Amino acid sequence: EGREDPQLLVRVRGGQLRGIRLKAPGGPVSAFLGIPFAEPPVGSRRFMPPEPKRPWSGVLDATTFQNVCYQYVDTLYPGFEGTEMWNPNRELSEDCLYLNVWTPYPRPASPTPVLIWIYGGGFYSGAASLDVYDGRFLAQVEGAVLVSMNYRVGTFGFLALPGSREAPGNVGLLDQRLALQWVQENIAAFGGDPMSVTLFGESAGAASVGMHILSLPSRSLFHRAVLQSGTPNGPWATVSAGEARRRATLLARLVGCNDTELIACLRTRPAQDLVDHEWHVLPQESIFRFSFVPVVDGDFLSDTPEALINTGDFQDLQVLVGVVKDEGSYFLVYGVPGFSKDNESLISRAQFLAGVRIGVPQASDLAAEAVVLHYTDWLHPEDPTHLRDAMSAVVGDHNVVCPVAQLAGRLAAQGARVYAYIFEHRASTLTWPLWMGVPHGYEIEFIFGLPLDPSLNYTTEERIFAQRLMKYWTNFARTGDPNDPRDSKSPQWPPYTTAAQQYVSLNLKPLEVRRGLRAQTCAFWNRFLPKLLSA
Repeated sequence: EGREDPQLLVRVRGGQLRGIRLKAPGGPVSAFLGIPFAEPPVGSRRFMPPEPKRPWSGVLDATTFQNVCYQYVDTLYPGFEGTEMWNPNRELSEDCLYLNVWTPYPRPASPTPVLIWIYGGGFYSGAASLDVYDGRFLAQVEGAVLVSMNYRVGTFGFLALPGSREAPGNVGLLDQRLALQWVQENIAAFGGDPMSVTLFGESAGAASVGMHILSLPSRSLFHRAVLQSGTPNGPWATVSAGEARRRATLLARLVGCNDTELIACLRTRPAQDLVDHEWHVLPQESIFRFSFVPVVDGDFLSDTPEALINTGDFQDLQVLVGVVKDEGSYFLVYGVPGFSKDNESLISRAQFLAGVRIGVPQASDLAAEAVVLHYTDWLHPEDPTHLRDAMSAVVGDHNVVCPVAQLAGRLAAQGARVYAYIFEHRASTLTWPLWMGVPHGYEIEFIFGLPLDPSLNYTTEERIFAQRLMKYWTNFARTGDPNDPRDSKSPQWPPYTTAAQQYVSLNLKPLEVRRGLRAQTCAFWNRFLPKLLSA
């Protein structure tokens, strides 16, 4: 050193880092990008739990985002912003275990509450370097320390031969835990308070957060949690050991392959060969199902998430959970016949019946009959607009809204302080059609405060709204309470309770309190539907 910025040189347990001074709209922030937290999970290390990064010599350059974990790249709508924003924005590589830190400039003297972001992407995609996960605004406006990590997705992160030494499963979840441990040891070097760590994530990110709650060794690593449109419970976020074993063995066959000899062969295959056959191992034609997800191993997860939340002690737990207005709409264009971004997707009754089989791929004929019965409007059973919207509701309720209601109730009844929301504002900038409403993942840009960037063409009300949400989230991280103790007449956000079931709406209007999270409909999915599976 000698001639460089004093605020950009930090030491962590593994060596020295040089960061970068970035511009946020209201002033500068410090960013430390692509910090390695694990040994590169390559060669013989593929499918294995991550090993902590061995110390380095000299000053590591941390001024750019690192590799994105090897993954499927989406091709459904070539050129289209609505899909491309989720695509990898850095080189794909198995050498991808790096994390990022944003702090105020200059760094705070008094220790500051830490927010850790875990991205979604169905456990097959995602990256902490996407524009919608830009930590600069929360760092600058709210004085937060913000951390995000890459974790292995797809086969690399989740292929499992349960029981074996060489592919135990859930290793993507372990990548996340390693980063949480890295925050505990090192975040005070950046002015962060390791005793005030909040996890937040959206859709497999949310489900990820939920699994850290349910897994004891992760519980000591954080204090509060946010789950946006995602739960560890529900139909897509985990598979049984048997089901994981089956998908893993099948995928091996597809690429040319005693567990040891199997995995050893898999390790000789190029990454791209595994991505190429990833989608061919699902049991049924489906949407909102992903090939390689967390497995119930009797380790990371001691029992099913359903079981762990029924019988769990959550006395010391503060949790914020919610959903977007249209949870189901996004995935309909990925393989329900009739749906497209390019038209209004008015469908027939036949397409709806077919849609229900694809969207609830585990239903018997009788259970699918029940779904269809409940979601048909019997005044207008053949109306294309209702059928289109009902198909969206079926997917959203089954996969997100009802799992979230189930989780909120079981947490509240067992000690937890729970706050609940529904996000209802469709961004002025959205590129998806109007019929998709507010699709999942389109709250994220507001929480991270992108509208504060004048170059992005958000409206002024959207700028004020973004600030409102950043406040809710950072208040919650600080205190376990989204409300401001100061401002006391602007309507309060009540905790969600089994008794009253209150949650708030999030839009341009001030907070409105509501009761019952799709209560009638969720009784159908969460209480009745399991009984119908036992016939």
